[PDB]
Amino acid sequence: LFRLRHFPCGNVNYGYQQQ
Amino acid sequence: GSSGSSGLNRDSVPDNHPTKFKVTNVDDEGVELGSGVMELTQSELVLHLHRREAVRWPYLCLRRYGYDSNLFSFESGRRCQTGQGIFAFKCSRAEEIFNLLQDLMQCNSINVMEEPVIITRNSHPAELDLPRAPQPPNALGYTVSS
Repeated sequence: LFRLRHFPCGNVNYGYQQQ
Repeated sequence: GSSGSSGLNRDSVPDNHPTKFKVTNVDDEGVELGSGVMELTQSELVLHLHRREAVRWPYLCLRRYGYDSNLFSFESGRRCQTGQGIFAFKCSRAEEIFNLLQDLMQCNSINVMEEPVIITRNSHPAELDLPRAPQPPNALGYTVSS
């Protein structure tokens, strides 16, 4: 479970808008 | 949308399974650290690995979920087992998992199955996350007299 600094992806389809 | 159930036992999960997808946890550079298997079940995302302890990720927390050439990752809060931090993995059918993820998320499976007792139950108050909130309106000035 390596920890990344930022999302390596750019095209994401946000789903859940809840915390 | 899909279906098809058979009474045939499975010997070894393929690298092109519709419900399963062998992933490889990589680092910022993209190197291969460890091998694992991701599962896309209405319930949630669960990773499989050596004897080591497994991990789970609720479709809820999942704030953002994208995809890319043999690259798949997801952002999770700090309430998840693992904790605050992103996790990426290298696969061959990343898109497949991406096209399916939004399929299980939208369904928002509502207790589809009889789940056991959960803290959620009514009990003493505690530091529990808070829902959303509306945006504050604006104000209106006033005219000046003589």
